[PDB]
Amino acid sequence: LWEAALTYEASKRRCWERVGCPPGHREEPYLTEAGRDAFD
Amino acid sequence: LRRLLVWTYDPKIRLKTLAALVDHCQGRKGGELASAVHAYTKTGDPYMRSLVQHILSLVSH
Amino acid sequence: DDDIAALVVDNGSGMCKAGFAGDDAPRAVFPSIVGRPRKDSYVGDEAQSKRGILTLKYPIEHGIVTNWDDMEKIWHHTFYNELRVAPEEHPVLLTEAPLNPKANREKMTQIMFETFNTPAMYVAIQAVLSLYASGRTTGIVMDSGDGVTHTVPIYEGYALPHAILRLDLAGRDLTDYLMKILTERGYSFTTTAEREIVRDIKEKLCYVALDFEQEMATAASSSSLEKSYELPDGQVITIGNERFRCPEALFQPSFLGMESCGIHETTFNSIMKCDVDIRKDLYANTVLSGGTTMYPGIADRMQKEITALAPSTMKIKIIAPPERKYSVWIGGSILASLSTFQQMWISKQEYDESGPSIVHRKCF
Amino acid sequence: NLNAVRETMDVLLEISRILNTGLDMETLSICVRLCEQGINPEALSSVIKELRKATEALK
Amino acid sequence: AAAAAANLNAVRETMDVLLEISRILNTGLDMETLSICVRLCEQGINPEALSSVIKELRKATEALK
Amino acid sequence: IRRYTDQRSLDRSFGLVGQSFCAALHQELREYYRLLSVLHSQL
Amino acid sequence: KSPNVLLQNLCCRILGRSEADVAQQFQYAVRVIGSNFAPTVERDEFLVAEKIKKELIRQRREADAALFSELHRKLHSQGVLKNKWSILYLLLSLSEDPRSYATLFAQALPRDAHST
Amino acid sequence: LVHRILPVAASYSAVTRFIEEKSSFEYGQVNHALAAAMRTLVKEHLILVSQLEQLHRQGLLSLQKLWFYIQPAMRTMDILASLATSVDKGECLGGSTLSLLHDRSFSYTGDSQAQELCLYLTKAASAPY
Amino acid sequence: SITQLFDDLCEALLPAANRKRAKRSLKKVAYNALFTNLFQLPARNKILMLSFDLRVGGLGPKADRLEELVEELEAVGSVLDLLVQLAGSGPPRDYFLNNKHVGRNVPYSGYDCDDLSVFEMDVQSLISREECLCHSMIQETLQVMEAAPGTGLPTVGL
Repeated sequence: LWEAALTYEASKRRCWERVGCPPGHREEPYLTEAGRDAFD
Repeated sequence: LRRLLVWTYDPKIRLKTLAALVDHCQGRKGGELASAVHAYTKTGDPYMRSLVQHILSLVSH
Repeated sequence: DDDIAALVVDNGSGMCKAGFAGDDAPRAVFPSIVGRPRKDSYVGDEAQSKRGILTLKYPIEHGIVTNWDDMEKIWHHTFYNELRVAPEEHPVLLTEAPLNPKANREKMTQIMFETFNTPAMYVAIQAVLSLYASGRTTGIVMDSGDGVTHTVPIYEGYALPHAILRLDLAGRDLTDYLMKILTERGYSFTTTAEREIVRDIKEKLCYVALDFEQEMATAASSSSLEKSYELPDGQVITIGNERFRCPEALFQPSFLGMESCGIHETTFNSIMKCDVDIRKDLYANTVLSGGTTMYPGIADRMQKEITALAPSTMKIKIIAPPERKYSVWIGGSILASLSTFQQMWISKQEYDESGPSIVHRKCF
Repeated sequence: NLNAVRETMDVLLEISRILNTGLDMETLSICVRLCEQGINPEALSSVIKELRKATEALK
Repeated sequence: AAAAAANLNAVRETMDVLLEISRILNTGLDMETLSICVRLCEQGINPEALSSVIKELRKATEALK
Repeated sequence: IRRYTDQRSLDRSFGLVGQSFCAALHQELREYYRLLSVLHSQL
Repeated sequence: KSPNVLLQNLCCRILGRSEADVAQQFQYAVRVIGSNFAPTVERDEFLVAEKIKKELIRQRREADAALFSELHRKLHSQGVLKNKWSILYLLLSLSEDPRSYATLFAQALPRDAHST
Repeated sequence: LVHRILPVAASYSAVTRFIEEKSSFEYGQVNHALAAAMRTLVKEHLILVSQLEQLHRQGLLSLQKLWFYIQPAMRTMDILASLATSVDKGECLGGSTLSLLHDRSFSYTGDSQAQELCLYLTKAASAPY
Repeated sequence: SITQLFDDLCEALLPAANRKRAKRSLKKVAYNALFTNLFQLPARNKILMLSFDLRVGGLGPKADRLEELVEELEAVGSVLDLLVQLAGSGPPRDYFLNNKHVGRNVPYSGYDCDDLSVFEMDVQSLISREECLCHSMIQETLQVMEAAPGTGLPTVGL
């Protein structure tokens, strides 16, 4: 169950400032480049 | 343990066997030692029998 | 008690069984004969003994209700002689033969509320109820009693009606065929009372052969089925060969002259029309049932034909009850004890508010 | 076979004792006769525990 | 959360360093077998005892192959 | 009882069925000292 | 999960067979793992690092020992493991050639000087 | 009460001397195995008194409890000491003290305390024979 | 019938000392729980899975006996299938292990001090049990000797 969950792919969007494990958590997206819901 | 007698009961079974094995044998070499270990494995208590059965595996190598 | 006691009235084809739930054996057993002049309000033994100025009439004779006035009469004599209880303090479970129709059910609740005045009620399929007494709620049930016969497949706690196979076989057909063979073999006999006595002899004493071939050869070499019977009146009836042809008619059904399938053919076609994916799950508990256990030797022929029926890749696992003669009564009595069965139990309020037709919807 | 089913009844006792089941000899005989009909045993495991609860409900 | 994914990431990195150590010795075991052998030793188990079954079963998957 | 079950358990002319009767009495008397010990601790 | 079914998963991993096709091997498995559900010795993770070194030099695969010297640091650097002795001792126990004596070389601490 | 507890000590030391004496080479193979099966039962006497001492050190022993503890094991020692005095008195060695054991095993058939004792000693003594 | 054997199950599990109204209610209890599961791997493998936890908790010969009996009962399948479901809710010297004085050519291993110490614990559990009896016999009676009078006897109710 734990090892079954283990086999996944970890995200990119690496950060320079994280030296202790930087996989990725999105350093604040752009306003237009989240469209079709931000638009309305 | 009655002054530790539980642990000191299987002792004085090896030691008492070798009380005679380390007195009878002094300077022996050759087959007179293989005749000096052929009456100390002849015992009814299987402890001394198995201890001298272990010495005789060495000496007959 | 802490809640009002449930009552069960089982209107069977040969006899009527009434009583209170809380017992395994019925409180009263009467015959189902209703005397109508050729007493004038009494249903039971006294009508049967006074049948010389009263003509014959049965409310349930086929195995289901084929006379409604007559059923209301036996229901009224059930309320007064068999019970005389306070009816509004007794919810009643009725039981009829497998698969009650909707209009029959509407007529049933319609008269159950007027002749009896029930506070709440239940109406039930028979073979499922009998299976619930055999200790399972899935399986295939060959219910052949004194009335109608069905091979009912049931899975998911209620019967699968697309493969339910109704088969015309009854105790009516049995007594008529007994008259036919007893007058055909050569004997002076037309009277009704010895017909009942010899029918009891065929029900208890007569042998249901395990196969045709083996018993044919045994009786052909020297008749080993031969047995004498000595009544209090001094009846003398004997030969093994007449006893060998009497229950022979269900091995191959065209032996009598009737057209409907035999036991192996009906149970094979019933288990064939039920789905393959639940077939082996259903076959892990196949049951024997019905009033024909009056002689326990029809079970042997049944389990031999059932092990011949299914392929050898899943073996027989048949439950053979060491009693199934009171099967319908114990079905009712085990069913009504449960607390969850009370949620399918319909009251009088809904029956007044949305018509009688909701007794088909809530109770099914 | 009557020789064999007494010995298998006796060996059947020990594995009911060492598995720490509630059964003694009498209840073992009742349960072996009950499983012989064809009942699923995983269902019987619940009715025995419910009887042993509601027995203690009286006392 | 984030710490509920950081741990599942933090064991994947170690499992792949262990997988590198597993392949440079080039034992015939793979990652799926390794997932059992890691789980067994967290509960505690004798490595001389698991080596006995594995040294039996790898010569038993050739007599029954 | 204490005197009798010791004397007849070294007597052999009292039989070997008598030594078994005495063997039962020995098991019962040991339970009596359980009673005497529970009383003894509370003193 | 639970250990007993986990060993059955191991038996279905190495053998190609399923768990409803073999029962003698699982019986042999409960025979051997049983009463040895913990190390019978004391851990020396330093020595078992040295034994992979002493093994890879013995094969003259001396570059992968210096590679292990950095992988062991990664093992310490992450630190999600509290049993680093068990798996590495096991991996050393299952040793296979990528392609002598240890009776004088030191063995694991046996606890013959302590009442177990 | 000390008088009543004293028989097992006299039924200890007499047993223990016989173990040293009839285990040496000059009394034959069977007497060694007989004494080697009695030394096992000496060991458990030591076993019991050590645990009673551990209870006594924690302020948890009285004479009543101790007497009640020692009553089953006094019977064992009595049977063993009677056998040892019987082996020594007749100057028995070899099969003359398997005849004695054959008789004593049949003698106790209303006990099962002393019968299993002698029967274990017969099974032990017939192994050199 | 099969529903009659369920009455005999109620008869064994409840002895008699009222006692004619409790048995029908227990018969209801026997019927009401059977059909809830019916609305909603081999057999000996689970025996091995339960022998494993025995060996984890020590006690070798018991696991060696449990495996010994199913091996000869396969050399009744539905009744052991009930015992694995009823497990753990019911009621539950030797001189050839650490005594090397008996045998024939006894194994040579030097000495012992590490199982001979768990040969006193084999008696220490008995010594700890037979004192708990006398703790539970002095307690049941000090619950009678000390109370306000007649609150354990119904004689005040007469």
